Amino acid sequence: MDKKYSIGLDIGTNSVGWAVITDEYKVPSKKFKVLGNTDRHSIKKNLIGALLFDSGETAEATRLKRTARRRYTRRKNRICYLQEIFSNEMAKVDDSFFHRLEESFLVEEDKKHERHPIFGNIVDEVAYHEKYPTIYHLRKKLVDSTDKADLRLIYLALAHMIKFRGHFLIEGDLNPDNAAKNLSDAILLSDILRVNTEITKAPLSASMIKRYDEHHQDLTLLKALVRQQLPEKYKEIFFDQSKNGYAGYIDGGASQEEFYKFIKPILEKMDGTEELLVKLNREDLLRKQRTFDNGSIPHQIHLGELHAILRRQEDFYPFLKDNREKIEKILTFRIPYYVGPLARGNSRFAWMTRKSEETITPWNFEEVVDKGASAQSFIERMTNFDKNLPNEKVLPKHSLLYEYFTVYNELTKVKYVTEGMRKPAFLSGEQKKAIVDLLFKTNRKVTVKQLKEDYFKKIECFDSVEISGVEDRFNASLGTYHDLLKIIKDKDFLDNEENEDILEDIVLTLTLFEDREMIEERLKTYAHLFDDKVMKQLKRRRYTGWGRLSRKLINGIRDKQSGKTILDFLKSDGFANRNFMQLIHDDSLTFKEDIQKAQVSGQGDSLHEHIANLAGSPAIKKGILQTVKVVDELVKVMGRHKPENIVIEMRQITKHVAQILDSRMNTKYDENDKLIREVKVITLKSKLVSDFRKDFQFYKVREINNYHHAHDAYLNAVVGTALIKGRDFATVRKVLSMPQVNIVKKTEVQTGGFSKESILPKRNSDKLIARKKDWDPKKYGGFDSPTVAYSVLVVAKVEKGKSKKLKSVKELLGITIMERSSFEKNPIDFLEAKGYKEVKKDLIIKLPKYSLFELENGRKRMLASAGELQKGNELALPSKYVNFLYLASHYEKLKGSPEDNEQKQLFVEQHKHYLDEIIEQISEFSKRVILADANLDKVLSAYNKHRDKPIREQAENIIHLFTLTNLGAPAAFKYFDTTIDRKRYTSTKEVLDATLIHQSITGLYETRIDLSQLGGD
DNA sequence: AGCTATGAGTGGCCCCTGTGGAGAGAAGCCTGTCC
DNA sequence: GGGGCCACTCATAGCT
RNA sequence: GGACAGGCUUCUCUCCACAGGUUUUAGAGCUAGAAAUAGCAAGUUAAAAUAAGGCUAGUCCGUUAUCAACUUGAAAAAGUGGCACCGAGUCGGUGCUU
Repeated sequence: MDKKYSIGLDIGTNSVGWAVITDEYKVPSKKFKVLGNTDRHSIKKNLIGALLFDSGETAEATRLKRTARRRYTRRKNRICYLQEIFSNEMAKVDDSFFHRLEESFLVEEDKKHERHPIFGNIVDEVAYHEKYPTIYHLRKKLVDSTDKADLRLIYLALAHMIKFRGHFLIEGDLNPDNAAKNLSDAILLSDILRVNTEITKAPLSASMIKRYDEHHQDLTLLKALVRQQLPEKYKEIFFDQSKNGYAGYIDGGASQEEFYKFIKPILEKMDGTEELLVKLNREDLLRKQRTFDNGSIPHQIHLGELHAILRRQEDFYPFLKDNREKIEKILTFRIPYYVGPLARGNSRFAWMTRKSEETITPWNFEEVVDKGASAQSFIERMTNFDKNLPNEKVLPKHSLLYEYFTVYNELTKVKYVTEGMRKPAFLSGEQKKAIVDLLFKTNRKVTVKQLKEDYFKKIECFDSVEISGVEDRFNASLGTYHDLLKIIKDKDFLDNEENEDILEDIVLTLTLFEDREMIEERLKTYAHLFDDKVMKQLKRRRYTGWGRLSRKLINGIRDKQSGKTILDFLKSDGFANRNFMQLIHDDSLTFKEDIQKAQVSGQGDSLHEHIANLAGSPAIKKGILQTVKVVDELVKVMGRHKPENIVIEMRQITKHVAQILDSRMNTKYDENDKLIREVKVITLKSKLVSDFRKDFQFYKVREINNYHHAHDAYLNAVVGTALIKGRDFATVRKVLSMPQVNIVKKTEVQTGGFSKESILPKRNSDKLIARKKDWDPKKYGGFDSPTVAYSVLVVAKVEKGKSKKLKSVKELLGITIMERSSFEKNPIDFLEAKGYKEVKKDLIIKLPKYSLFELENGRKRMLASAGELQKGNELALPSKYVNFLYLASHYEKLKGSPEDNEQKQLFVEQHKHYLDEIIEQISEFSKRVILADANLDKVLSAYNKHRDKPIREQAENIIHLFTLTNLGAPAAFKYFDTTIDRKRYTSTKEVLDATLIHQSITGLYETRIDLSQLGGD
């Protein structure tokens, strides 16, 4: 006999509750086989549980970092282009200059050439640094001086300008000397560059030099004043790097804001600090040259300085004169946003169409990359396909055909009432055409009043007309038709159906592109039909937005019997006058049959595909996938007999989950090709279950344990079955008080960044990771704290001691994400590289994160990483304590009748002895499985100290207390005024003799491996 | 004894950031018309 | 939020 | 229940750029003192890297999603675990089939 049963589900962002109920609301318990090498061959478990997993993440960070990588690569490419241009002449002046620049990061020992990068001799380096303290002095010198300068300094200036060329937020050419545009540019440049009194061709360099000079003067003044009045604080301000003083502001990591915050109170304590304080209020005291404000500098200033240098120094160096435009274009060029990556087919993010297989360089970008086709592909891929015809692209919203479709569809259901007419009548096709020609082609917006006054009253000679279905105006508007009539000024050209394709292409071109040059290029094909004025006016009009119906759907598909399209039927359909919905749903026409052919159901469709097609944050998609797998495994458990009812609650996403479950469950088709719905998919709202809990006193407290998800799923199923359909309440209370609930933490292999992104200074440690292959961390520093992908149990021998003696060992080794590929390629070589010898390959066990181990007395631990464990046991608290805690916590916030509130208050007051019982149970559970003796003693002392506090405060602080025994990583908590630090389990040796547990997604199937029998001494 | 080492434990600190431009879409609030 | 890392102090196992 | 149009908000995905931050090196520290150290001078900039690197050699790609165990599979993927009753502190006991 097949036992009828129903499955309840609770879907969240982090958990998926599942419960199996029979027709009598009982939860059956079955005896399951256990595999492995342990003696426990059979375990009895209840059919209720919850699944827990880490939340899914969005793709934002990956996109940001990928874009950053591309920017860095292209900047390096610009530098390489400049060096390639200069190489031939730099060979004659100083051959090894570029090698010195390239290897400057290395220490003195590892450098191949002389250590000084610029000149290679100390006297010239010192002279250069004295004459040009900052690069801006060199830039101004090269801008103004007419003397022949050393080519190396010219390269330094040009590279400095190219590498930091500035933003591109302003198009066109900008006048640095600043109609109303001149003033708008002048106030704009006022903040960018401040005060250029003496005439200088390069203003930015002059401003930076002014800032440096003011910095020097103010620093000298501050030193003098501090030394005169406050001798004791001189060392603190100018020597101590760990403070926020000037020493920390320059040689330390202190920011400008912190430096000002520290220095302001001291300045007020000294005399003669009026100017310094005024500057400090302006954020201009002792300011650096390289600050975060420079983000507002337009690239035109740098371009002007570059051009000035190239003009000044061209007479001495012939190669600069020939390559001036190349150097300028290196700075000015960027890849247009619609072009995308310049990938050669081998990138999934690419859409560029390349004309010739040459290498794309800034000097020949125009000749190689098809810009117009690239823009078309950029704007076409994102647009949604037509639902009725999945293989056809949708039309633009402002397309003429779309507007005609809307007008004819709206006029289809218009009813008019005249004198002598017993019933409202539909407008005929001739009437619709006449109305369109008279008003819709003459008025941008046509109102019901205008229609009645103009067409019925004047043409049809009807004095009184009543119209239904349209409210004071028609929504459809022929705005595009009016715009084209205004521009082209040819009514016959617009009214000719032979010109439909040309107008459609013109509208599509206007919608697709936003650069005027591309629009001009594509419209050039139709320049023979229009004059120059019409052509230029067309290039100015722009439309935005896309429609929902394709051209093939409206005017492309033709009925086999009649030959009319949907648009044609809307124009005239006889007495039927069927709208778009009726036309597509009419069985008498081939339209319905063609549409039914058009939809294709997924034949062997992958579930992940349809889930990815859904809309929403990826976390809910992960939850949906987990829910579906849970349902599949539950069906597998019950003998593959599909359940009668499925109740879910979480609303389009919920309906999508419902459709997925319906499609997977109900598949058999009857003799009439109709779906045989053996399984009913049910959607409920959590308000019903919440009211059910509040009415029948099934209170839940989320801070106690994780059983609440399973209880919510069980209540969902019970409520759904009861609604759609003493003993029942007793059964419910028995079920909700069960101690055994299957909680499973989904094991996941960690992925992501290799380690933390902060680069740390050099230090004698073996835990620093090199930034490059040849960069020893003891000399150059590097990254730290790699994230372990997964741990592997290793049984081998290690040479220990100074004598290098072989000792048999058994320990957990953590594989970092960086080494995952190398380890999976050949585990033996990787293990040998770490010093392990005589490795037994068959004993390598893959242990992902949150692997569950069992210990004595039922104590359980989950493997958080190679060196830290997490609590793995759930506290089973009797329901009466949960109810008392809920009632006491909301003691002053109960929402109900006064009699019920008084009854709850009395019940709280009478059972005050429950507090000591709760404390005792917490202590017993902690002593059994937590082993937090010091923290437990602190908790007990704090409870004893505050034993006279009001009941509500006691309950509120006790609710916080269950953080100690909660599943997962330990967390700190506050109990009254005393703070308890977290107890971390920083040793993994105890699990080397534990019983490893492998659990299926529901936890019903187990495979227990006892590691104590592996790798004995 | 006399000395060494080491691992084990405990307490505390640490974690890359700021912005601009272009486009495409759904989903949730309301109205109107329909199936 | 939670794992990694370091300074510090201690017991215990190891070697002489 | 779904579709179309109109008014508002939020979120999801892709591309182009910018400014910082961090790391090492270069910017001859001086004096007295064996040294510890004490005094004085100076401080604002620059080069390179910015996930190790990969082959498909591109001015491309590298942090999203997916993953209990055993057998078959490159992978996707497929296959593998008796029933009922009485009880309940992480599940136990009993009876039948086999």
